[PDB]
Amino acid sequence: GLLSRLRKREPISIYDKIGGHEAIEVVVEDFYVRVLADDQLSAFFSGTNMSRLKGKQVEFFAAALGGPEPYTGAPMKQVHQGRGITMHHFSLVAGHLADALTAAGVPSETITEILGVIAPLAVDVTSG
Ligand code: HEC
Ligand SMILES: [C-]#N
Ligand SMILES: [K+]
Ligand SMILES: [Xe]
Ligand SMILES: [Xe]
Ligand SMILES: [Xe]
Ligand SMILES: [Xe]
Repeated sequence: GLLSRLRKREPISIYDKIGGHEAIEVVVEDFYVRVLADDQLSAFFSGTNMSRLKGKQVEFFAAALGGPEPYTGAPMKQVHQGRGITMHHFSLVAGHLADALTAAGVPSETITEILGVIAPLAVDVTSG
C-alpha cells in the first residue's frame, strides 16, 4: 500500500509514481498493440497466447517497478534464449514501451528511468 509505505517512511516506487497496478495494465495493452503492429517483431509472437503474456508481463513490470504483486512466470533468460532476439529487436521493443508510456502521459524522466531498469535485462533477452 502506497499510504502504508509512506507511513513507514519508504521512498516512492516507480510503480506508485506512475499509478500502480492499473497504470501498468493500460500501458501493457497499448504496448502490445504497438509490438503486434510492428512487422519486425510480429512473427516472434506467432505461437503465443497474448492474454496469458499480457498477464505475465503486467506482473513482471509491476514487480520490476516496485509493486507488491508477484511474478508467476518463467525466468527471463530461459523464455528468450534461442528465439533469435537481437539488440536491434530489444530496442524496438523498448521503443513501443516508451511510446506507450509517453502516450499514457508518463513524464520522460520517468520513462527514461524505466528504460534503465529494463535495459540490463537485455543480456538475458538477446543472442550474441
Ligand atoms: C521481440 C522479441 C522480445 C523481446 C525484445 C522481449 N521479449 Fe519478452 N517474450 C517474447 C516472446 C515471443 C514471449 C512469449 C513466448 C511464449 O509464447 O511462450 C515472451 C515472454 C515474456 C514474458 C512471459 C514469460 C512467461 O513466463 O510466459 C515476460 C514477462 C517477458 N517476455 C518480458 C520481457 C521483458 C521484461 C523484456 C525486456 C526487458 C522482453 N520480454 C523482451 C519476445 C520478446
Ligand atoms: C514482451 N513480451
Ligand atoms: K526459449
Ligand atoms: Xe510499465
Ligand atoms: Xe511492458
Ligand atoms: Xe518490455
Ligand atoms: Xe536504456
